[PDB]
Amino acid sequence: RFTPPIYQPKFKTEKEFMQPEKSDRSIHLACTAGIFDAYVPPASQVSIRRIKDYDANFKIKDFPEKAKDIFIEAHLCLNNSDHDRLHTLVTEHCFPDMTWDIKYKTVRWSFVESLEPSHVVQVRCSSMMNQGNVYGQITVRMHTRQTLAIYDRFGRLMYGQEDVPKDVLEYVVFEKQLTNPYGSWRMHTKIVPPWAPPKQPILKTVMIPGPQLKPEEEYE
Amino acid sequence: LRNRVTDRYFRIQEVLKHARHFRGRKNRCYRLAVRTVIRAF
Amino acid sequence: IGIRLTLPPPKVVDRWNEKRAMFGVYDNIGILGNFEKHPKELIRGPIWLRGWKGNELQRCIRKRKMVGSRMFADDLHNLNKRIRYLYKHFNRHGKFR
Amino acid sequence: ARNVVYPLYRLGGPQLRVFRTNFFIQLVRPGVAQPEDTVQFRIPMEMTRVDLRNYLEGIYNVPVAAVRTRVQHGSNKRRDHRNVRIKKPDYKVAYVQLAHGQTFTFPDLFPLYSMLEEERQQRQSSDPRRGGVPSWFGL
Amino acid sequence: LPPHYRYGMSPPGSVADKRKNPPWIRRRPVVVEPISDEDWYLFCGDTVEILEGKDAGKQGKVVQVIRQRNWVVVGGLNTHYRYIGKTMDYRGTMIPSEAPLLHRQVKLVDPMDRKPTEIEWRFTEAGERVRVSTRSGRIIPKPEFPRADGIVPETWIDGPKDTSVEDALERTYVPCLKTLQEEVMEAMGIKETRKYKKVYWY
Amino acid sequence: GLEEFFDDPKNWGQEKVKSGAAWTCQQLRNKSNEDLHKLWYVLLKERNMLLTLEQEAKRQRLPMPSPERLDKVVDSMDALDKVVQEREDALRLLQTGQERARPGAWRRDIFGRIIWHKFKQWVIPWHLNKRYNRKRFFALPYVDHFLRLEREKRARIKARKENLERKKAKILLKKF
Amino acid sequence: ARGNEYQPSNIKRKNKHGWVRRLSTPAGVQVILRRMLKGRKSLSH
Amino acid sequence: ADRMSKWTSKRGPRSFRGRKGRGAKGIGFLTSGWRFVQIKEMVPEFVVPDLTGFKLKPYVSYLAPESEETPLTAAQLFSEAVAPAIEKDFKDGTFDPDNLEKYGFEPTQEGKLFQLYPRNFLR
Amino acid sequence: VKKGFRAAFRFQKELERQRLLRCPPP
RNA sequence: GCUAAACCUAGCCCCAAACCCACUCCACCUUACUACCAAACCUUAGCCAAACCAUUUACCCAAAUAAAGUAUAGGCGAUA
RNA sequence: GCUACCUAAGAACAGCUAAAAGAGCACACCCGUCUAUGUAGCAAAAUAGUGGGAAGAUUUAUAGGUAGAGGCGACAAACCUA
RNA sequence: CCUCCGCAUAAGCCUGCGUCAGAUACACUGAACUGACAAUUAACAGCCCAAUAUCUACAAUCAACCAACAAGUCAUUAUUACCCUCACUGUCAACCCAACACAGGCAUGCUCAUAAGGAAAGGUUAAAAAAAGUAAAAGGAACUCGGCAAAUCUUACCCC
Ligand SMILES: [Mg+2]
Ligand SMILES: [Mg+2]
Ligand SMILES: [Mg+2]
Ligand SMILES: [Mg+2]
Ligand SMILES: [Mg+2]
Ligand SMILES: [Mg+2]
Ligand SMILES: [Mg+2]
Ligand SMILES: [Mg+2]
Ligand SMILES: [Mg+2]
Ligand SMILES: [Mg+2]
Ligand SMILES: [Mg+2]
Ligand SMILES: [Mg+2]
Ligand SMILES: [Mg+2]
Ligand SMILES: [Mg+2]
Ligand SMILES: [Mg+2]
Ligand SMILES: [Mg+2]
Ligand SMILES: [Mg+2]
Ligand SMILES: [Mg+2]
Ligand SMILES: [Mg+2]
Ligand SMILES: [Mg+2]
Ligand SMILES: [Mg+2]
Ligand SMILES: [Mg+2]
Ligand SMILES: [Mg+2]
Ligand SMILES: [Mg+2]
Repeated sequence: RFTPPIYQPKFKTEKEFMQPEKSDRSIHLACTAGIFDAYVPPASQVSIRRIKDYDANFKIKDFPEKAKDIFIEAHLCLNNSDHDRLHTLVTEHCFPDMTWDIKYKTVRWSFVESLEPSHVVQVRCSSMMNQGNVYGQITVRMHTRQTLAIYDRFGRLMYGQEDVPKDVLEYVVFEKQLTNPYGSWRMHTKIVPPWAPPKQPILKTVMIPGPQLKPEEEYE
Repeated sequence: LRNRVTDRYFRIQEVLKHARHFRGRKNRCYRLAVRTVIRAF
Repeated sequence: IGIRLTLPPPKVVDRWNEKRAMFGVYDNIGILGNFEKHPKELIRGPIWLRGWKGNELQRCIRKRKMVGSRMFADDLHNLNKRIRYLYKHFNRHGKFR
Repeated sequence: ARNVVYPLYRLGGPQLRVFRTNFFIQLVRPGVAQPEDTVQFRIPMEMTRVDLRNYLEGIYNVPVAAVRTRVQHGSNKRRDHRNVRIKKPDYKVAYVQLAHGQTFTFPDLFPLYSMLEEERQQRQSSDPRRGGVPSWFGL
Repeated sequence: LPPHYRYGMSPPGSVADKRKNPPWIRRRPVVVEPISDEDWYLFCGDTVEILEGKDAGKQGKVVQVIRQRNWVVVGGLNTHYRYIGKTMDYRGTMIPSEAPLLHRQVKLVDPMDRKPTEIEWRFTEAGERVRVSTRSGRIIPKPEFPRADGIVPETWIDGPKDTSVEDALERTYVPCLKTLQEEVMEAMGIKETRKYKKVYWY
Repeated sequence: GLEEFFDDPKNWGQEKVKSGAAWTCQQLRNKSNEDLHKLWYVLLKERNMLLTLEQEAKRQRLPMPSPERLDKVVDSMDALDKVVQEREDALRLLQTGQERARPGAWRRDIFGRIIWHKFKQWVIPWHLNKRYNRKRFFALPYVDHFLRLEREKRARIKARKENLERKKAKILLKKF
Repeated sequence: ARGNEYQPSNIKRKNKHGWVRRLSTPAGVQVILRRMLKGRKSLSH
Repeated sequence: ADRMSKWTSKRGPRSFRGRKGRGAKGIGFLTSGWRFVQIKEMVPEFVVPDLTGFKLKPYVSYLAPESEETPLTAAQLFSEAVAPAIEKDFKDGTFDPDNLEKYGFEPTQEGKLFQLYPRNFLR
Repeated sequence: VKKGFRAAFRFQKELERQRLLRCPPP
C-alpha cells in the first residue's frame, strides 16, 4: 500500500575539512649577533692573550692568510650553492645575510689578484655573557679586486659584468667560539664604512610608489 | 583476500590502446571501449 | 587506479634457517625405526585433525565430537548451524544424483 | 566533609564534629554588579550554606550575616573529534553578605631573546632602489 | 597519553607536541629495541663519542635522554640549521639544532684515555652500582646534572612560607593508642558527655 | 580574614613566587596528631588561596604565577591524609583486628557477579526495612548462561592480547 | 499528519523503561544482562 | 530522550526536581505544613585549632635531608606504644594476664565516643 | 595494498618509458 | 594541472598451551548510580525434508579408530 | 508518551435568541463537506476559502491499565508508535 | 505596513544570537560557527505530617426564591506522644514534538487588540503558459455528468 522513506546515516553529510618553553634542554648557540667593539673606519693585546691561552698555539701574523682563504672559499661556494661547506666557513649570523637573496638566482663571483695584502686591525673578546661560552672576534682589512655577475631565474643578468674586475675595500670580522672543541674561525660580519662609495648601479629601472591614499585622505 | 588480481591495469590497457582514436567515452571507458573494439576488429 | 607507484620492500628468505634445513627429518621414523612410531604422530595441530583427513562436513562433525564439550557457547552454536547447513547442501543439492 | 560516611544521628546523641575538612573553597570575582557587602565563592556540591557559614566563621574568622547558594550547569554542548559530548563540570556558587557593615571589593591581582631582538634591529630592510639585488657583496 | 603516541623531541605536554600529536592522528609506531632500565647506561651530562653520520668521531656532553625512543641528544653535535622567529616580512634567525642519536650510534668515553669504551654494569663490594670499561677495569662516575625544577640546593634561601629544617625534623610524636580525634578533643578541652547510640549496619 | 584568600600584596603580579619543598610522609610521621591537625588547616588555607588565584588567572586570561606550588600543596595534604589514615588503621588492627573501617560483606547481585556490598547505617533492623528487602542479593538460574558468555568474552580478549604480544616479539627479532 | 508520536514525559519514560522497571521482571533482568554483554554504555533510561 | 547525559535534579518535572539533590547531607527533617526542623547536632561542627605560634608552614626547606620511607604498621605501633610497659611489668614486678586493659587495650568499642570499628566519627 | 612484486615491477617499467617519451634524452 | 592516486601497520583469524574475572574513598533495585525507619524449579515449537501433507524428518553428553551405515527403526516412504 | 477503550483526580466553553432542551444563531475550541493550491510539497496528508458541531453520547491536559494464539472496537476488518 | 498574536505558568529541552578572541540553503569577515570567560541567589514552586480507637444523612449552581436529577468536588473527636527551626532542589535562552531556523502539532492564566510582538518586496523587466484576486456591454445556466466554482443568499417536494 505504502512504502516508508529511508534516511541516510547523518555522519555522511556531517563531514568536515581536516585541520620554546622552560625545560632542562636549552638552545646551544655557536654565535653572537653583532660585534663587541665595532671598528671605526678612518685592548687588542689583552684580548689576543685571552685567545692564545685557550688555543695554546695561535699566530696573528699567519691569520690574514687563513682569513683570505676562508673568505675566498665561502664566496666561491656561493657560485656552486654548496651550503654544507658554507656552514663550515661562515658563522650562523652571516649565513642568512649572504644566502637569502641568492635563492632562485645565479652568482658568478670570482677572485683576482689583491692590490694590498690583508691585515688585522682590531682584536676583541667576549665579556662572559653565557656560562661556558667565550667568543673571540678578529677584524681584517681586505683591499682586493673581484668580479661579480648576478642573473635572474631566467638567466637574464641583473647586476655587474662578468669579465671586468672591480676594486673593493672591506672590513671583515671573524668570530670563533672558544672553550668549545672542534671550533674554527668563520666569517661573521662585514662592516660597512659611512664614507664608503656607493655600489655600482643596477641595470633595472625602478619605480618608488607614492603614498596610496584612501578617498577621504588628502595628499600633502 | 588470499588471491586478487594485481595486473588488471595492463589487462585494461590491452583493450584501451585500440580505442584511443575513437570519439566519446568509448575511447577511455573500458565497459564501452571493449564493445566498440570487438566491433572494430 | 589500483597499482602501487613504488616497488615493495625486497623479500629476503633464509633458505638455510634451522626449520628449512631440518625439514622432512623423521618422516621415515616408522620404516627406519622398527615401526615404534607412525609418521602421523609427528603431526602437530588441532586434536581433531591429527593424522586424519576429511571434507568440510566430516571435519565439523569430528570437531563437535572431540572438542565440542570444551567449546565456547557462540562457537558451538556456529558449528551446530554449520553442520546443519552442510548437511542440507551435501545431501539435497548438487548436479549429480 | 565530602566523600565520607556521616555517622547516623539518634535523638539525644553526641554532636557531629569534623576534625580535618575535606572540601575546599575558591573566592571568585563576580561577573555582574553585586552589593558592596556581597562576596562570591565557588563551593563543592556536597556543601550547604550552613557549612559555609561555619567554615568562614571558624577557619577564616570572618563574620557572616547571610549565605545564598545556586547550582550552575556546565555546558555539555561541546563535542570532541569522536563527536562525543564533553562535559564542563557543574559547580555550586555561593553569595555571602558580610556582617557588621564590613565591605569587600575584589583586589586587583596581576597589577636568547636579547639576541633575537638584536637580530630584529639589525634587519636593515631591503632598499627599493636596489631592485631586488643582494646587498651582501662589496661590489 | 593516547595509545601508540609518537614520542618526539618536544616534551609531551608542550604546545608544539600538541600541534605535532593531536588526539585524532594515528601513525605507524616506531620499532624500538627493548632495553631494560638497568641495561641503560647513558645519562644527562655524560660525555659520549658519536660514531655515525655527520660529526662522527667527535665527543660531547649529553643534554637530554628520551628513553622511549632510545634517544640521546648531544649538545652542539649532529646539528642542522633552522630559522626561528620567521614571519612574513622577516627572514628569521638561524639556529643550530641537534638531531637525536640512538644509543648504538654513540659510545661512552673513559676519562683519561679519551677513547670510546664498552660498558658493563659490574657490582662493587663497597659501592652499589658502577660503570666499568671492558678494555680497562676502572669506574666511570655518575655525572652531576641539575634536576627538573632546578632548585640548586647548595644556595637556597628559605621563604616566609617555608618551614625551617629544625622545625621539620623535630620529632614531637609520642606513640599512643588514641586517634587524632581523641587527642584533639583532649587538647582543646571539648567535653562530650553524650554517648553514641548503637545503629544497624547492613 | 578575607585577605587570607589572597597571597601577600607584594607577590601580586610577580610572575614567579619562590616556594619550598612539599611535605613528605616520613616528615609528617615525625609530627604528633595535634601538630598534624594544625598543619592540615595551614595547608588548607594555602590551597584555598592558590585555587582562588588559579581561577582569577583564568578570568584575566593570564598564566598563573606559580602553578607548581598548587601541585605541591595538594600532594602534601595527600601525604598528611595518608599518615593519619595509617595511624587509624594500625590502631584499628590492634583493638579490633579489622582491616576495613566500614563493615561490609561479599554478596551475589541479581546479575550474578560477586560484589563487595558496603553496609549503610539504619535505625531499624534489616528484616523490617522495606526498601532493603526489595533489593535482591541472589541470582536465579536464567543468569548462569550470561555469566558463561561474559567469561568467554573475557577469555577472547585475553587470548587476543597474549597472541598480539607474541607477534610483536617476533617483529623485534626480525628487526634486530 | 504523523511522525509526532513521541510526546515526551520524564515520568512515563522512567516508569516504562527505567532501571527499576527492568529489574521488576526476570525478562527485564535478561534485557539488562544482554546489554551488559554487548557492552552498552546505556543499560536503561 | 537523552540516555547518555547524567540524570540530575534539573531534568524532571516539579516533583522530580524537588526530590533529588546534589549529594549534600541532611541536617534535619520535615514536619506538618512542610516546615523544616534543623537539628543542631546533625550540623557538622568544624574543630578549628589555635594556629598562633605554630612554627610549621605549608612548604618545607629544600635544605632538609631526605629520609628512608617506612610506613607505620601494627607491629611497629605495638613495639613503641605497649611493649615497653609490659616488658617493664614482666621484668620488674608481675604481669597479670587477662588484665590488658591497664595497657590501653579495650575488649569492646561500645563504651567509647570514638569507635574504631565501625567508625562513628568523621574523617 | 595487494601482495606481489611482478605487477609493480611491470608498472615501474611503463612509467620509465613514459618519462623517456615525455622528456627525451639528448 | 585540478580532483585525485599510491603506501604499511594498527590490529585481527585459526591453533596450541593454560582452568579466568572480583575494594582508592563515595554513590548505586526508590525515578539505579538517591546518607538516615514497621519471591526460583515446570516436554520447546516451528521452518525445513518427504518434490503436497497429516505419522515421521540427523542436531555433544563424555572423547580417536574399527565393528558399521551392520543389527535395527520407519505413511517399512523420506529417512533414522 | 500515536491510537481504541477504560480508571483516578482536573480544566475549558464569549455574545445573542430562547420556558429553557443530547434547543437554534454564533466565538474560542473540536472535526474535515466541497473546491482550488500543493504533489521530492510548508507538510510521508498541508494551505486558503467554504463547511459540520460548539453545555455535551462535548473538547482537552496529567498519571495509571488492557499486548499479539492477544488487546480494543457506537464493525470501518477500524485502531494497537508514519 | 502587519499583528489569528503577545507575556507568564505547566510540560519538554538542557546553555542552544551574554562578553572577549579567532578561522571565515544570500550575505555582512558577521553568524546562532570555534575556543575561553561569565551566569539562573527564595519569599514563588517542589520536598510534608507520631500512635490507637472514633466521627463525618442534608450537593454545586452569586445559594436566597423556584425547580430538580445524572445525586455530587473539600468536616472530626478522646487519650497518649511532642519543643529543636528556615536545610536541600528548580530558577538561563531566540527553547518542545515533527530527519531542518519545517505554512504542521502543542495544556492553562492574563491581554481580546495591544503598553507586547513582527516585516509580505535581493535588484530589474512587465513576454507566453500557470496560480490567486478585482471589474465588465447585451443576455442570464444557453456551461456542464452535475449551477462545480463564483455571485447570490431561495421556494416546493421525492427517496433514504
Ligand atoms: Mg535556591
Ligand atoms: Mg518516528
Ligand atoms: Mg497525548
Ligand atoms: Mg514438503
Ligand atoms: Mg473517572
Ligand atoms: Mg455560551
Ligand atoms: Mg446544541
Ligand atoms: Mg448549532
Ligand atoms: Mg469510538
Ligand atoms: Mg461492515
Ligand atoms: Mg469489508
Ligand atoms: Mg506501525
Ligand atoms: Mg560558543
Ligand atoms: Mg514557599
Ligand atoms: Mg511593537
Ligand atoms: Mg521578505
Ligand atoms: Mg524576486
Ligand atoms: Mg496569462
Ligand atoms: Mg456582465
Ligand atoms: Mg442544459
Ligand atoms: Mg433558473
Ligand atoms: Mg451543451
Ligand atoms: Mg457551490
Ligand atoms: Mg465579480
